Amino acid sequence: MNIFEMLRIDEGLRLKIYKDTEGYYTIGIGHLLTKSPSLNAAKSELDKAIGRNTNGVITKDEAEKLFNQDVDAAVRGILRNAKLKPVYDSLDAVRRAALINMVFQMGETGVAGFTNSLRMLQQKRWDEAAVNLAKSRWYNQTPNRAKRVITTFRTGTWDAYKNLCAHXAXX
Amino acid sequence: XYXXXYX
Ligand SMILES: *[C@@H]1O[C@H](CO)[C@@H](O)[C@H](O)[C@H]1NC(=O)CCCCCCC(C)C
Ligand SMILES: *[C@@H]1O[C@H](CO)[C@@H](O)[C@H](O)[C@H]1NC(C)=O
Ligand SMILES: *[C@H]1O[C@H](CO)[C@@H](O)[C@H](O)[C@@H]1O
Ligand SMILES: [Cl-]
Repeated sequence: MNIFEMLRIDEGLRLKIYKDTEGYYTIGIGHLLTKSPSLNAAKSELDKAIGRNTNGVITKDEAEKLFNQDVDAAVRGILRNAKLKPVYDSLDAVRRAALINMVFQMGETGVAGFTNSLRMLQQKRWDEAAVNLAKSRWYNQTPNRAKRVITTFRTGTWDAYKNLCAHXAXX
Repeated sequence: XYXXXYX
């Protein structure tokens, strides 16, 4: 598998505008539309992004398009950052996806704040990395996700994402 | 359905 499939497991999906739990209007695979509390503003942003009158509803293709751009944008954030880029460069492709995941979640600045863990990853110290990453606020607030990402860093394998089953809670 | 999730 790869980063795209990985983030699809960790992010979920909406084809219609949704006010998420942090009080943001959102759509697609974790695509932020606006911090504004106005649904109309969310719609304006969405309509401008897609190039049509959506009324807050988009197709899978449109969701996938926003997704591909958001993944590229996370890579650009990595490469622009003095702390993240070297690490990214040193990593194999499996562990790179784990890092894109984190940035996609919390932004380059947030990920660049994991100073020691980033150092351990550069230095190929995989178990110490994992232990250190698990000490974070990130890990306390989104543990199911953080465990999978951390495991991927630890092993360099896709094991944490293999053989997962859905349990409803949508459709 | 037609919307996603997960809730
Ligand atoms: C949706 O969840 C259902 C309940 O768990 C599953 O039975 C079903 O397989 C799931 N379907 C899909 O994956 C629909 C295709 C959506 C693909 C969009 C991906 C792009 C990258 C936006
Ligand atoms: C979606 O909901 C199910 C069941 O509540 C859960 O297994 C899964 O982790 C959720 N996915 C996301 C991306 O939150
Ligand atoms: C699942 O349920 C939630 C809460 O009712 C909705 O917000 C969502 O649109 C979907 O219907
Ligand atoms: Cl950018």
